[PDB]
Amino acid sequence: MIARWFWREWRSPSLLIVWLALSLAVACVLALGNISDRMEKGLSQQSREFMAGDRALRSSREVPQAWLEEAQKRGLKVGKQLTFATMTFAGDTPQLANVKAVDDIYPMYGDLQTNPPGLKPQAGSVLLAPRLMALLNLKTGDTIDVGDATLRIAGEVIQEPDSGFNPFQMAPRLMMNLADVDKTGAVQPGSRVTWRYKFGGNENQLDGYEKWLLPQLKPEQRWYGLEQDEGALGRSMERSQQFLLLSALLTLLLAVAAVAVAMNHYCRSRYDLVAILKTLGAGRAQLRKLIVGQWLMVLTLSAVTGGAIGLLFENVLMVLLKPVLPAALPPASLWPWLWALGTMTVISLLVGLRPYRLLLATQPLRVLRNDVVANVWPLKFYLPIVSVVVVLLLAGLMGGSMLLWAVLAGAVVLALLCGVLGWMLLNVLRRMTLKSLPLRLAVSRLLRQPWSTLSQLSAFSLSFMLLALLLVLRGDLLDRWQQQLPPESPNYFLINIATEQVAPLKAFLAEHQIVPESFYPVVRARLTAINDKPTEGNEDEALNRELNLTWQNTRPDHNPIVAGNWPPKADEVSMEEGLAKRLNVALGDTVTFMGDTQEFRAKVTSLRKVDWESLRPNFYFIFPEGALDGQPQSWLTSFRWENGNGMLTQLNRQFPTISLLDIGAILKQVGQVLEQVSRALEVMVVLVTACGMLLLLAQVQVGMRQRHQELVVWRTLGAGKKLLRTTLWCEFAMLGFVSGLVAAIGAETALAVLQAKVFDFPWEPDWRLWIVLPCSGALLLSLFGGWLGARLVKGKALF
Amino acid sequence: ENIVEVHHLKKSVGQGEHELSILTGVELVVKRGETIALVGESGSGKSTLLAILAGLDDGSSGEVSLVGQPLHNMDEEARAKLRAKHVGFVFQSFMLIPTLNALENVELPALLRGESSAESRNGAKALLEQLGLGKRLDHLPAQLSGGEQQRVALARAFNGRPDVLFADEPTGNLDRQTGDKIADLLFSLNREHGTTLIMVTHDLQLAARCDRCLRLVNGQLQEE
Amino acid sequence: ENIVEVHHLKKSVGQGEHELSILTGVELVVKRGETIALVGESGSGKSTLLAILAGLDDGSSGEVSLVGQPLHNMDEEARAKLRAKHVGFVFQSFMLIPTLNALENVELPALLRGESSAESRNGAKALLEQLGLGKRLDHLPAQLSGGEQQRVALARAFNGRPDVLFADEPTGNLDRQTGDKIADLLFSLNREHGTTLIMVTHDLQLAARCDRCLRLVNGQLQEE
Repeated sequence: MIARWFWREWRSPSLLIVWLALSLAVACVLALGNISDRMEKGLSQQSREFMAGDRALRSSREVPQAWLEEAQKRGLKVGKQLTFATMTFAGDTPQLANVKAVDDIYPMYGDLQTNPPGLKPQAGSVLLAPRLMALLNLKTGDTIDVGDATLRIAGEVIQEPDSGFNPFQMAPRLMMNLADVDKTGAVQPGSRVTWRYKFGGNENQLDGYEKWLLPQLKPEQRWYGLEQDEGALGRSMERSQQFLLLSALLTLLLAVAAVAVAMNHYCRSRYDLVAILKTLGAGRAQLRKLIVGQWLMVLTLSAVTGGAIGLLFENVLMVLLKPVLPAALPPASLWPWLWALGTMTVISLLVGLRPYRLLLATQPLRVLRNDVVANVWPLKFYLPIVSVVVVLLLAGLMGGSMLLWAVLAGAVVLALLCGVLGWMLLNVLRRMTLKSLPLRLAVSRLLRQPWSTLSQLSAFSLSFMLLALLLVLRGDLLDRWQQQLPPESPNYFLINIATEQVAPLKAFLAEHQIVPESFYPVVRARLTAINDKPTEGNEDEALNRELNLTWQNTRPDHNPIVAGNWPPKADEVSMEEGLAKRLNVALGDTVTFMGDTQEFRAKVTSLRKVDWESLRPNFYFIFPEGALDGQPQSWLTSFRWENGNGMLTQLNRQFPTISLLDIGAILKQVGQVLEQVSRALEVMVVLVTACGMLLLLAQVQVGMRQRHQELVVWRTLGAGKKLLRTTLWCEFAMLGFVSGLVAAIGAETALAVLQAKVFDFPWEPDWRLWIVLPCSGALLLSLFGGWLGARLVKGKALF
Repeated sequence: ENIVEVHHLKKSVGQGEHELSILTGVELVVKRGETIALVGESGSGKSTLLAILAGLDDGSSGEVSLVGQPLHNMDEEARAKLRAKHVGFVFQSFMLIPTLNALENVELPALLRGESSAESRNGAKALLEQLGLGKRLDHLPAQLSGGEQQRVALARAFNGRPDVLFADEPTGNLDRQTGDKIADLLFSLNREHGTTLIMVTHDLQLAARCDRCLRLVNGQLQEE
Repeated sequence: ENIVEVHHLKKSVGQGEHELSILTGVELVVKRGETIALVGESGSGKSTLLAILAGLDDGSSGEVSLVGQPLHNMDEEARAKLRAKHVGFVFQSFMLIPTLNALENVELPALLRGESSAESRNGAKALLEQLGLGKRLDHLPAQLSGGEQQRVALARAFNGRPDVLFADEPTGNLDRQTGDKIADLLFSLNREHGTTLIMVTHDLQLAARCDRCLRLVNGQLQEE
């Protein structure tokens, strides 16, 4: 009996859409939370065995061997790492790459993933990232030249236990051992080296060694543990988690709106049904049991199907995101399933308790009077409680994350503004004459149904925000690269030059038709104290890295100076405006730097607005000329070239020590990374636009009765079947069309604000987006309208 | 035993000036086995009086005794259980379950009473065969004819054989031949069941079919 | 001129033994400008042959010709365009488009005729002015009253200057005062318009006001 009831009732369009909307909600939340938990489990197990221990020491210089011997005699395993940046040979094609020196002890925890597996860095052997092999057209078993040596390719680097999560990486990975590091001879003192020493063993010995070595820590050496290794990687992973949580929150909010409207309409339809039940003697207890059982059954069925499709999406995501994700990941836990089930059940309850009580308390008089409705729980009291519980739930999800609250509020306000702008566009379209009867009738129908149309336009506007932002990032970054030829604007960077090498390369610049651009004498030093207050502890990106310093006789070309005076004198330094604002640094302040040789001092005497977002040489501190002679004066410069690469090859052969950086190569690499994350985000956009499609189906389902009787009126009056079908076609096509124009306007405003305030590039209108996006929206909506018209008009039951 | 007793039932709708006192005192005693038909102009509160008769709502004042209980005193739960126990319904739009087959629609009251499925379905199929719907047992209501749907609703009413049967405009959406068939089949099936029935309709001959006909005139009942 | 011609019109519904002939042979001749009322008991299928004369569907048999076009001899689209070109309609609910205001409600059939927007607006506002509704032209149909809604529907019918008007119990939701005032209003407006009328009404005084009255009995037309 009840089985037949459920099976036949499940075919009802409103209940069916409610089930599928909950299925999509649980699917998206399960997939996103599952990916987040896989990330978190990966990072936790890695922090277990990235470290391969508990206490690690990082430095810009090789620490004394006495400390390592003390660790060894303390019954502790010592792991050696040395990160560096150099060049590799694709035959006669140089290419920048990041090398890492590791001893045979590593990996003493976790597992190393190579192609072939079970490889280690031996003498004469190097392991390389697969992307580099794709770029360097080399294969496993070949011999590649690095620095001043040629070592055989042992195998690929699938994933390393000490290889982090840096999607925006500038160089590939070159696993190789310390002995070969000394053998190459390309390693130079004071270069961009970083020694990372891990210590493993039992907790007490590690703590004792840490306490013993604490007084012997230079400012260039940081001691960290399992969770204390949070520099830029921690910020990147937290931002990724926040982004995925944002996407999940948006799509689940859309699902909440969809289920709200659909199931409210469903209960409105079933008012008469439940009234008939009550009249026939259905007690409150029996009716309560029946309705709660039906709700629980649909909840469970939706949960199961959503879990299945969410597993499918998780597999799709893990197949798609291979370039920016570790190849091997920890298995999913059962916690995301609990996340999904709890979220879906709580949203279902908080959206359905009012319809549940309406149905439970529906007046049986509705059998006799089709208008009498049980007036219980008025909105004036229902809305405050649901609003407060929703905001409390969002806080409990987030806590004190002000940034994501602000971004979510901005997104919602943007959706509302898109809705109101679309309504204004509809009104102005009506106010100009329409020769076509279908168009005028459709726009009148859109305007005189305000709440439905505004909600629908907002939903599609948000989905098309996402899709348009995707097309923006991809195509507009391509065009931005085409737009990446502004005046001056150095292209190729040259870092880590010794003083004696300055003259020949300049002659090289003087000989290969190259204009010598700005020549920055740069020293790498870490800020230790501002106004004698130690900066160790603050989570600023600049503090937790080697700050670059330079001195120029004349004022920088790209960098305007706002406050202070130029040039600063001895012990007087110019300060970047942005960092001074973010680090409460004013004129006359005191800054202390731990250099490679000596700790030096400076007084903040001038403020300059350095556009770090502009592709120009950017430095927070500019010292006076001849101020850091005691330090090893490294060098930096830049130049512009656009014809061939043989000059790069010959310059690299002339100077294997110098560090070269191609803006074009790194730009292309970040471009393909953006393309991969773009495929991920288009999967997300497919999901969210499916949710918006559900909202559309529901919002038209609540209008089935009114719309159907409208078509009846038109048929009686004399409107043709073809006329009505074209009316629906043009209606939905133009709704999608105006949604597309709204999305185009939002995207254009985004580009304008990014290119006027952030990137200061001249703005051009991307006609490609304006001709592709709204047309696609119109085509999809017109396909939907055609199906709907076939279901409504083609049927002869109109009379 | 007076199955239905009415004592000065006053009913008013609205507040202040627009408080439409539709009913200003009703006195009616219905003996068991009686055929009473309520008539009057449409919208004159005949539906309201019908609803208050079966205890669907409460009136401004008065005494209603259905099977000798004080309807003004019990809650909605007691009214519902009493309706299931002794009361059947027949509607102009016949309010059939849109998603259940005819056999299910006619066996539904028994399941609400919790009665065993076996004898309930035996009696249900027996009544449906008595209605000559042998080829429509599993048919959904949508693919049924108006007369067929009325027959299904009537069988649902007579499944439990209630003591009282509240019906309003049973022939509202059917022609004269189908209306006559449903009406005289109703009268037939009733006469061996000893069930008092209350019709709310404007048909003169249908009221004349009942042994007693009462007209509702400005809040009062008048014998005709 | 023979505005309406109907010969041996027959209409049937149902299947098998439950198949029923809604119309059992109807003949009818209606000239230009006549006021003809179709009387019949409730649910006698008046809507059925009203729609069949409208060209909304096809009857079982019978040569039916409207203003000289036998609707049974062309597609539905030609029937729809003939409807838009010549006939006007008045139903009981007035089906006033809630997503359109009164002025545009009157204007839209004139647009469907293919006429200019400006002339349609002029006719609509003029008719509303002579209907006393100039102060509520923008009012959405929800807040219009029953008599006002009737007036809006009548204006929608009469803007296109229809040669014939089919109306069916328009005052079914209205009281006697509104009923007879709108009755005389439409009778006038058509008599100065010179428009033929077909009237479906259970009330007999409307038929008495009409030039001719015809009773529908068992799908058969009888002169009254």
